[PDB]
Amino acid sequence: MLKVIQSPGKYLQGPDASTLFGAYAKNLAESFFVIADDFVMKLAGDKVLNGLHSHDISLHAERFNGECSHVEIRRLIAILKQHGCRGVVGVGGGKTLDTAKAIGYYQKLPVVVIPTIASTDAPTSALSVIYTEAGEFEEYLIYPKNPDMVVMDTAIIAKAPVRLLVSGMGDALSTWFEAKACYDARATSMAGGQSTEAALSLARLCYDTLLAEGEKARLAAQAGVVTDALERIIEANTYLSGIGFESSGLAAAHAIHNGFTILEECHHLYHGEKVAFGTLAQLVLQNSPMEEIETVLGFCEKVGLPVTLAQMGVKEGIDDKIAAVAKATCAEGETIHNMPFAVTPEQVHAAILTADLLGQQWLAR
Amino acid sequence: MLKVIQSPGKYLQGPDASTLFGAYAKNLAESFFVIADDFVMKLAGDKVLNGLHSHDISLHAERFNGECSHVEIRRLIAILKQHGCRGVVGVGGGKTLDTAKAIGYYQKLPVVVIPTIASTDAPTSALSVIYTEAGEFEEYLIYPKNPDMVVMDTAIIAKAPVRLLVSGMGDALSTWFEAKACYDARATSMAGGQSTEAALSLARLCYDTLLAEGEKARLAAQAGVVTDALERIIEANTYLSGIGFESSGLAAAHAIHNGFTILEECHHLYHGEKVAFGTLAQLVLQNSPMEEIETVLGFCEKVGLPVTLAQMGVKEGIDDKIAAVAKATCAEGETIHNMPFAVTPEQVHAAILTADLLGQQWLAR
Amino acid sequence: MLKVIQSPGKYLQGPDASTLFGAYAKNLAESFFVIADDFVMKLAGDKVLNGLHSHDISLHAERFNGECSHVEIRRLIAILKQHGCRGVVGVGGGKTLDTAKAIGYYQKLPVVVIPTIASTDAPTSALSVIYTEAGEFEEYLIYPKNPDMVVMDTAIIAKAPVRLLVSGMGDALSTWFEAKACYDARATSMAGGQSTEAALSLARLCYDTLLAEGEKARLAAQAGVVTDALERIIEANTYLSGIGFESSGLAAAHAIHNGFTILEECHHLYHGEKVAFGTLAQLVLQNSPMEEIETVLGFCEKVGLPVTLAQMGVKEGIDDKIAAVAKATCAEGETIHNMPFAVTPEQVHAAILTADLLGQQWLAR
Amino acid sequence: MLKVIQSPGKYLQGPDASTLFGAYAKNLAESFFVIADDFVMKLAGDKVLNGLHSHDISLHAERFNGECSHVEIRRLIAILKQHGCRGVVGVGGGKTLDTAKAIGYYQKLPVVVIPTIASTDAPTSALSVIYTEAGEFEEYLIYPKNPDMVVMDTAIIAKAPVRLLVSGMGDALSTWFEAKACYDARATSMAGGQSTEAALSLARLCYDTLLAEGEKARLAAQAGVVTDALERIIEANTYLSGIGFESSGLAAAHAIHNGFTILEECHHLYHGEKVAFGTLAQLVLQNSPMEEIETVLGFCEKVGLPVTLAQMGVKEGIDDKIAAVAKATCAEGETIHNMPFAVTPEQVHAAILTADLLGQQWLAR
Amino acid sequence: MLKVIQSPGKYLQGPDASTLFGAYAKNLAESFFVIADDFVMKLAGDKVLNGLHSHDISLHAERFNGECSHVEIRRLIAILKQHGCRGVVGVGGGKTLDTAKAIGYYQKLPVVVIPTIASTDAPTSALSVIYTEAGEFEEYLIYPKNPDMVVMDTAIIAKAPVRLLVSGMGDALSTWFEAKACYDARATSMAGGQSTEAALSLARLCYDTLLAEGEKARLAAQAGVVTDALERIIEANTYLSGIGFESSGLAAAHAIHNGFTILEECHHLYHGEKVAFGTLAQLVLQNSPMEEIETVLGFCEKVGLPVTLAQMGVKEGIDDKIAAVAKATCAEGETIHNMPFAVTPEQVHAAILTADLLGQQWLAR
Ligand SMILES: [Zn+2]
Ligand SMILES: [Zn+2]
Ligand SMILES: [Zn+2]
Ligand SMILES: [Zn+2]
Ligand SMILES: [Zn+2]
Repeated sequence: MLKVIQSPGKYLQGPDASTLFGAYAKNLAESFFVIADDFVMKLAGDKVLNGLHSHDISLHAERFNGECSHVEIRRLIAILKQHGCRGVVGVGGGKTLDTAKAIGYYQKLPVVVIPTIASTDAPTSALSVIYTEAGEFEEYLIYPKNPDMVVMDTAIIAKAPVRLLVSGMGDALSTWFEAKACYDARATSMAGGQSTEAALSLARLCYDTLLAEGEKARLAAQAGVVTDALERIIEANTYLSGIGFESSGLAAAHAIHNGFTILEECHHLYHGEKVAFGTLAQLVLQNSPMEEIETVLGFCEKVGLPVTLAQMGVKEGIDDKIAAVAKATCAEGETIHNMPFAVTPEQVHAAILTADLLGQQWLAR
Repeated sequence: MLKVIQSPGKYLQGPDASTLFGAYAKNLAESFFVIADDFVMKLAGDKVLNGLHSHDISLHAERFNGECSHVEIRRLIAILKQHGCRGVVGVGGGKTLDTAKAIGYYQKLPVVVIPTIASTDAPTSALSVIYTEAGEFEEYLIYPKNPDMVVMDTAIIAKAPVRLLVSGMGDALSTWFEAKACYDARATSMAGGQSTEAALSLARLCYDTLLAEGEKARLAAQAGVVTDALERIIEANTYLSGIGFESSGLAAAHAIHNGFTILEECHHLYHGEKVAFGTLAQLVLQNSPMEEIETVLGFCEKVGLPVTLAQMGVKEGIDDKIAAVAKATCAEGETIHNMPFAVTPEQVHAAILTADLLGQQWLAR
Repeated sequence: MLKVIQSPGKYLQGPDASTLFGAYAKNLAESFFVIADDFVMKLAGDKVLNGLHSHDISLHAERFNGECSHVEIRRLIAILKQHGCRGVVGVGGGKTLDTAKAIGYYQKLPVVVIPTIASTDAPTSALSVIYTEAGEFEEYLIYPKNPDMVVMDTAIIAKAPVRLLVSGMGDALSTWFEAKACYDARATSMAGGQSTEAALSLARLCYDTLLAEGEKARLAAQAGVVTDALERIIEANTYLSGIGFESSGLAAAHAIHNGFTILEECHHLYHGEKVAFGTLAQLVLQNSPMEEIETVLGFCEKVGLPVTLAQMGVKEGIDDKIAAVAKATCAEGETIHNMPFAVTPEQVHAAILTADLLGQQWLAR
Repeated sequence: MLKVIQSPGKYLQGPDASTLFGAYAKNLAESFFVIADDFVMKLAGDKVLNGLHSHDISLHAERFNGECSHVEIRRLIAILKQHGCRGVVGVGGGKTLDTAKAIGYYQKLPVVVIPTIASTDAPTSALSVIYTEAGEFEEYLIYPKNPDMVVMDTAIIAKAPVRLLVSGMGDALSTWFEAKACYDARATSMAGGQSTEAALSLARLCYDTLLAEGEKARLAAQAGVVTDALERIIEANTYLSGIGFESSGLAAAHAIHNGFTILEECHHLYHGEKVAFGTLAQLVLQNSPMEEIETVLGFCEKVGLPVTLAQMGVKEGIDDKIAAVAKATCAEGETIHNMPFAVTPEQVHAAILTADLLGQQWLAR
Repeated sequence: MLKVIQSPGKYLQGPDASTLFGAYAKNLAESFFVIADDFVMKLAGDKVLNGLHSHDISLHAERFNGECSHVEIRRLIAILKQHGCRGVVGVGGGKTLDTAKAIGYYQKLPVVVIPTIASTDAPTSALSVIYTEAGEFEEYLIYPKNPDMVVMDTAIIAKAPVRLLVSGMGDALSTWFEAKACYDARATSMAGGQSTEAALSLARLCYDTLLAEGEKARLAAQAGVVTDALERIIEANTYLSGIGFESSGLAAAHAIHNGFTILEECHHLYHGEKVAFGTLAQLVLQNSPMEEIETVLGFCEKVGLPVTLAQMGVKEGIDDKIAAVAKATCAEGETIHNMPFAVTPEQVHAAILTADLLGQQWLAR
């Protein structure tokens, strides 16, 4: 088999990156179609447009309705065509960025993504999560190409609610364990082959960076301020975790996250918070040693990530609900079959319940 | 002298093992005489019979009265003869399994033992503990042959009361210390010679597995569920501890257990719980270092095993009762004379009292 | 998803074990059919018969023609039937012992094997290598049952040519690496399921024992004498390696050994010598680190095992011959498909040639 | 300079040693003059006499008035002469044993000392502490010869009040630090020269034994019972500490002990308890590292030895009283001048006050 | 079950110790009977007499005939009686010192031993090796009492042939291994009981001192000069090894030494040289790890001690001669039965031959 790794063409990160990226963007296209929701358009949109203008780039800004749907994509494409813009910029959260990727794909245009929050590792991926207009999940669009640019303005990201950065560390904490499980399993990644050592090494660096820098970063983020620990964690959360999942692989943790979406009590939790618990379930599943379980429990408690079912809103009917979560986890096509051993709905149910009891004892010690 | 190790022919372990063992059983005999108490016959008996039938094996199931006595053996043998069954299956607890071994021995038939609980290391041994009909101990029957098969259905074992699995870890915790004491003493085992390195290595693996996996297993067992930590502990409790005691040796811990049976206050405690304290007494007896005493104390407290006389129901008249326990420990034929130094009833009394004080201080720290 | 481990009922080892095993044999049967070639019958046959007689066991000794063939089995069975003997004893090398196993299987009788040489790990297995009368390989007979007894007289084994004990260490050196490769691959063993920790632990102990004791044992064996290092190595070579391969698994090393039997220049080499080189090829195949390659190279050179193609008699036409060896290694049903990654005839050819170059450089340093 | 080490001829230790030492005593003399106070004469005197009689040794037992004075020595000598006894046995505490040494010295007779308590390291020394009849210290008599026998019956010693054994560990804890300070200083010992490595090594073993065995011993002593930890601590307290101080050297700790005898508030404390604090003062004096101070503080707190002035009864007028203790410590002839650096009454005052503050903080943490 | 340690009253060591010991000797007796051979009487006798005279001690010097025989003892006693001397001094080698001990024993007098060579650990022991007038071994006289003084003049010892100091290190190298083997075996020592930790600790210090200081000392001894490495080795060779063997125990090494005295080819070797090889045989016998065998081989080669039979003069008829040496080693009453396992003449033969092969390979590497 071939080893494959993919990457966005360029990844930029630092103070004022949203006003400094024009130099590199100029070489991608002579004009850009910029999208954002109204909140983000007023916060960072006006600065981005002024900066792109200062490098002699023609722009048309347009409002995003808040959902990454096929209808919304086609509506914005129609406006893009009318103006004849040669690139696409997305500014804001996950749904905005994913819509910018789709527009770039269908129009064969270069894509710039400018996350204003560091809460997922989606920004670097050649992936969009497609929703209906009502907000229910529909499908995944996997693209041949990653975004041409990823721009992380850490002055803007620092001022976002601390909870979002913590959810980002929860999403990133899973990367080493799922990557390493795919590596041991010889499981294919989204890149299309086995893992390179490069991708797996960055998966591991992600994890060591969270342990080294996670707490120093969270406190800087709490204050609303930019330190080099936050810079390291933003890179961990975005570039290291992003290359890690796409080119090394997903496994149990993210399958269990998808299993938990069937319970409405978990809908108040962010993507990465559920993944943090799912990682803990994966550790019990692959029988990681106790001091490894304790470092992850210790990390999660310290930063504010859920280590028990109760912290995820599941308080009643546990046996039946976890059985249902376990079945949906092991559904055909799910990433849990990338584990290097046999997984059954019984053994995922087992892992989730034991993980919960490990987290209860830990919080009560 | 010769080095000797003995083993059951085959040891099977996993989910649904009680319905999957027919493939291997078919080669031992064309028909089987299956025994169990009424509780166990309804819980796991009907599945075992259906599974054996599916591999074309003729069966007659018969009720076990609950005591491993000579009278009960002879009653069941008489029924076995009437049906002409070519093998014996025991399903259930210690007394049921030991009766199946005796029947197999006296009739020269192959034996299958199917423990539904993982609370002792007896299942693999060529040993039966014989009782009177009233329930008083009578003698030990040591056989030339181990059971031909040992089948551990971990889905059934997981659902047993957690206390039984913990008592099993208490019985297993003694194996390394008594094995190693017989090895140092050059003391003969039940196998009939000195210890092989194989048997001693498995004795040590038993101990390291308890420390590594014991807590993760207990919580899975608490939830009623099967994890790979429980699988490791069930193997530790059954195969590793079983080969360990029979082919490496018993020593102080089990002699002290036998010493404690003279006190009626200890009759509510299970075999392995008393052995856990007896192991602690052996550590003080052989003067193991403090951090070794602390790892065992720490293990016992954490899982729920007695580290003090009070936790074993001995609250009054301590000096006189421990003196009597000390005398009965050093009785002729007891395994404490396998220690690599001189033991007297005074020095066992000493060890028990000091161990108690070590456990009090530990629980109060 | 069952874990399985199998074992011979009893394994005996020490000085004069061939004259002391009657105590345990008496409980298996009241009479024994003893087989050996003429060389072995005069060396150790007369002592074995006198010892069995001293424990009141009836015997008939019969001559073995030197080949483990279906014809030879049926000839000896016919004589066994005429005398009405209730057990089978084999004394001597691999072909004698394997014929005793077959006789025991087809007649449903207990089996005692008494290896006079410690050159393979076959003695404990439920396996016979069947040959034609001319000496060409025909098939494998895998039995449900292991030998009931394995008796290792280390006074007799010590006096055998040193080369045979060294070939035994070469066969045993492969056990950890193939076991561990099956464990990582989740590959089924001859026992019939996944590996227990017991079997894998003994596989590892085999390897550590060779490194610790291998040189001290070889020199004792050179002198013709019994030390406790030789006792440890005889156990490593027989019990530890035997449980290791049968219940943990075979993989690349033994498949490559089978690949080399197509070259007539290798026919002068013993089983375990070819396995030692095959293990080296497996290390390059699974990309073990250099320090691990160097410990194995260092061990092999020191004891006298081949680390280069030239030491195995392959001097000319290397590219074509190794290509043919590589194809036969990857034949359907071979144990190389138990590796935890994709193996092709190209990558086995690659590994063998690189291993050869590693061994040349090592010998010339 | 010469290196010198001295020792008692024989040191005996174990259960029932006071009734088993007759075999060795028989070779020293054909008759013995035995002394003890009335309490000790009834407790252990009658057994000792019966045991000496059983090895055919003539005896006269005589009462000791309780003080090691010149008057008492001369009174007992006069009675010894009247009976014509050829040896001397002392049974009991320090003052009894020291009087037996003096009698042996002045009469040129062999000496046996039988400590019934393990609270000082005096028993092995060629030293007697001479008092007036009223109980005030008078002088030291240093002898050319050590006791010919030292007999430690650990069954009798175990039953003594726990506080005495703890005071013995306090006296012994000083041995390594004062020995090592004399070794570094090249200071002469009572043996008469520099330290041998033997004596210094035993000084160090004393210290490591207290840390390893001190707590296990104290609890056995609390219960009134004999374990091998108590045996190790009795040897540490008596033989290891005894050879340590006499043949390696005393230094600051014991000088400070002598300094504290000027304060009447300290008269309720035993010799070794004051030495334990004096050792702590020596650590601050020689500027031992913090983790060394913490291991000694930790040891002292755990066993029950004073780490503060208040625990020694000094609660008021601290500055003036410690100044007076500091002057008396640095008096001409004191062992503090064996330190490897300049000591002044100011720097001993300093050390004592800082040590006190280290002990307060430690107890309050 | 008593622990016993014995010692000489005082041990002196340093430059000019033979002229400085009078201070301590004066307190033992008012006059001394001094013995030495003519060589030693002229070398160091005249200085010793002048020094004893300077402390006002009356002396009569008398010539020693060179053999420690009953006849020689009785001849010198008769002269001692005529002069009425109150003590005994021996100056010179082993036979002189042992005769001084016997004279002191039979006359009930104090003993001073002044070894002019550091080649054995006999000087401190309560032991004399008795010979016939012709020089054949007769018996051992074990005394109740050790020498009252042991005086080591390191200026005199330094000038002795280097070979003698090296033989002393060979005798001392065995002490830890035989002591530790008696400790593990719970074997009684010459002191009369089990080992104290003191005696075993000094046994170990002996061994660590040889490895640390042995080479630096040998070169100083080669030059004829006194360094502190030589002082450490003289103490190791005399005090540490002496307390080690007498109060901890002898085992295989010294039994094998006694076994080798039956071969006339070994009569040119000194006591300790044969013990060095015997220690190597003990390592193979107890199966010490390879790295430990290599440190001892490395030490022996470096200093000049035999590691092969050929270096001990055994070149021909090896099998038969080593068999005879093996039988005489295992004779009833020999110290090899203090090993913690079964020893047979076959397994000592085995160990000696394998040790030889280990030493050949080592010298040829
Ligand atoms: Zn994610
Ligand atoms: Zn048990
Ligand atoms: Zn093989
Ligand atoms: Zn003191
Ligand atoms: Zn010696």
